[PDB]
Amino acid sequence: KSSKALNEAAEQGDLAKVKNLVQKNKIDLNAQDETGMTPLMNAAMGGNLDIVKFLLSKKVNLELKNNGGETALAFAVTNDAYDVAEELIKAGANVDIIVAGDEGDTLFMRAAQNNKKTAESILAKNKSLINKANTLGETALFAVARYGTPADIDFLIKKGADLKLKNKKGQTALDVAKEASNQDTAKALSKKK
Amino acid sequence: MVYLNSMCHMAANSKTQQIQGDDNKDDKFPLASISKVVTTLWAVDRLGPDYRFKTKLHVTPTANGSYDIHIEGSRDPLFGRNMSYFLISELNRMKITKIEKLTFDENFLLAWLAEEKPMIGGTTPKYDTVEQQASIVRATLTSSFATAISPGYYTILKTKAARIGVQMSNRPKIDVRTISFVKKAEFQKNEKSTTMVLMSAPLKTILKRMNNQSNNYIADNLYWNLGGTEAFNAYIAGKMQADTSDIEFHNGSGNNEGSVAKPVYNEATCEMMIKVLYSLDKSLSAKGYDLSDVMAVAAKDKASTVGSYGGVMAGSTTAKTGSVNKAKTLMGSVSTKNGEIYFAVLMHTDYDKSRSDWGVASQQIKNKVSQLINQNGGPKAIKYTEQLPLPFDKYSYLTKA
Repeated sequence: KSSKALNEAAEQGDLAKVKNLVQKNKIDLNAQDETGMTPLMNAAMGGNLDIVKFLLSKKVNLELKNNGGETALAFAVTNDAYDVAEELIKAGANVDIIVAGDEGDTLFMRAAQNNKKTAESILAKNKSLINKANTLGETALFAVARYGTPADIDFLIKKGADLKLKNKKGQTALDVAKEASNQDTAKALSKKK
Repeated sequence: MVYLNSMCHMAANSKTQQIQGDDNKDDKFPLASISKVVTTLWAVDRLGPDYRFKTKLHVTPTANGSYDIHIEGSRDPLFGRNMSYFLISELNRMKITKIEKLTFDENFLLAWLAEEKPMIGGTTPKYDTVEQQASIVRATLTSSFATAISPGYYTILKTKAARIGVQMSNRPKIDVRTISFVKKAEFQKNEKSTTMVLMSAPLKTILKRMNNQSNNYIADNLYWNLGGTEAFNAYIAGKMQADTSDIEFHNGSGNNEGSVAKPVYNEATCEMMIKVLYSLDKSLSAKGYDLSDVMAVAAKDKASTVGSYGGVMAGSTTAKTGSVNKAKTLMGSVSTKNGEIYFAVLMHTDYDKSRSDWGVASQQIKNKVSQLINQNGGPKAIKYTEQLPLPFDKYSYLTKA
């Protein structure tokens, strides 16, 4: 059975409260609540690194998923808890996962738009994720083409991004840059060889 | 489920000051912690960005080489562990190591974890009697202020302090025998006492820390200090000719003041958020400051909730986040090829049905702000160097009044 009190303390960043419930050890730390959450997911979503470290020391399962299909690592990345994300990746969390939303963005894609260090950590575990497409046929190059910078494009190219991919609408990354009125990435992508 | 409630924007230099956005820009929605930008404006207007909270210590020598000290509080809203460590370092610098009687009044607010989890994101304690507040301050003085200083937390602080030019003791230690509450109206300063002042960092710094962390404790205490909801309603009516239909606050932080059964959230219109940004910018500019002096800068303030706001926002965008059950929000300014543009994005979420909604909404917000930047010629880096906001600075040293 899940503990509502433990899950709340874990999200809120109350480590003392977490230690006072977990060491009493009436709680299965892998038990999931009514929306599929675990303590670890709560700690990750709340960016609570000390609590994540404490739960990792109890050898909790890293790969359980909530109703949105997200593991703790997905919660961390998507809530910009990149210190937590680094901790989870070093602890062996699967990086080949999908974050919530209609697009089915890869974890890598989400990190690529936002935190270079974690994007690099993901690729260090699986080089091919650079070109793994989402449900709509788009890679990180497409996301950065719309909403990123020429430097972001260069980062992705430096990591092996394929320039010729088309999404499920038949669009290239250059096509989507133009469509999103990103003059700087469109100019840059037009010239890439 | 995630969808937009409203988004609006306005160029800072607009001649008409017409706010652009959708048809819901004049409808109230939950703000979550973008509420803190409204509290920031109120504090900047009422106190000024250079205001310092002047905590006074009334110090009297005693027959045995110790001192009696009465703390005349200032309602400093960032007085916890780290300010206490600085105060202890300062007492030691003054050769004060033993305090016989330590007393304090009802304006001495002390919350050890003021800058730490879980107070950053928690329900700020609201003391409904002075006696309740004083009982808890006395307990914190006894169990934290007067006991062995954590070497790890102290050295982290001392290193930060040195980076901003502040000296601290290597081996801080105080002994306190008796601690008690003495109300301001009942305090009788000794003829032999000396009044020393411990000034906070300026308000802008306190605000920067609050808006980097999304610190509920700081925000709620500022709001209460300035008179709470009755005073806020009067302020905003006089400032904006606004009423309850435009903005309805119950606290300074934005978090839920009721239950999960019956929630009570600060709400306002997207238009009101733009007006708040315009007014805050105006008040700061009068003193030579920018929004980046009190609000976090995407990708530059690494120790903020926007430290990983990448893409075209990085280095161009000054913004405050918010997250509650039914909302994910962002407001601030973007610096573009075309100039400074104010924005606010109010999303709907159902975090209680699906905890993944915050992350989904967050990236949708980032993409909407990035689109706004794209449509104004791309980003322009603001002039900004990452700040290190502490509760004290080089003018906080204990000094005779």
